[PDB]
Amino acid sequence: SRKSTASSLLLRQYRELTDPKKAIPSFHIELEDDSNIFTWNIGVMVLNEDSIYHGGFFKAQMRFPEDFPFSPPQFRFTPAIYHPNVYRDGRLCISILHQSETWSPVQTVESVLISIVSLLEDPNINSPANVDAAVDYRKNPEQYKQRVKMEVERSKQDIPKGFIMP
Ligand SMILES: [Zn+2]
Ligand SMILES: [Zn+2]
Ligand SMILES: [Zn+2]
Ligand SMILES: [Zn+2]
Repeated sequence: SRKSTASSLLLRQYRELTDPKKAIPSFHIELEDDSNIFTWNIGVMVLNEDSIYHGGFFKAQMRFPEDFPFSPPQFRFTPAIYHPNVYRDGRLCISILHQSETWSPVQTVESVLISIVSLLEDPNINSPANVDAAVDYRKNPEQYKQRVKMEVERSKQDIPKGFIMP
């Protein structure tokens, strides 16, 4: 009921983010089991040539509550990546997904995803989920860069067969 309303709202956004003319090339969107509208498997791409993340295909899972959009989704990198705002188990800590800028019911999946790729490139080192990565980011940029490069290379193993990287 609230679940029914949430599922219709999520389907509308899913269709926008997967319709050939509305899709955003940075984000490859699928549903869990090709049918669960409340759990999306997302491939995050960093199209900015400047980024140490460029060329990766970072798999993640976005889980939506049954009262969406009145509560935020959760977002987990699968596998975890080395980033100041990513917990060791892959959970992303980002202000737009905190209740109650924090989450609001006018936020969309598109706005969250945009915020996430922005945070990849510009981490919040003042509120770090991974203090090791936060320290490396500012004090050991070459160490940080080499760790991210390794993870970029690892991530290419998750590019689905047939998928055409943007
Ligand atoms: Zn796909
Ligand atoms: Zn390129
Ligand atoms: Zn948090
Ligand atoms: Zn270190």
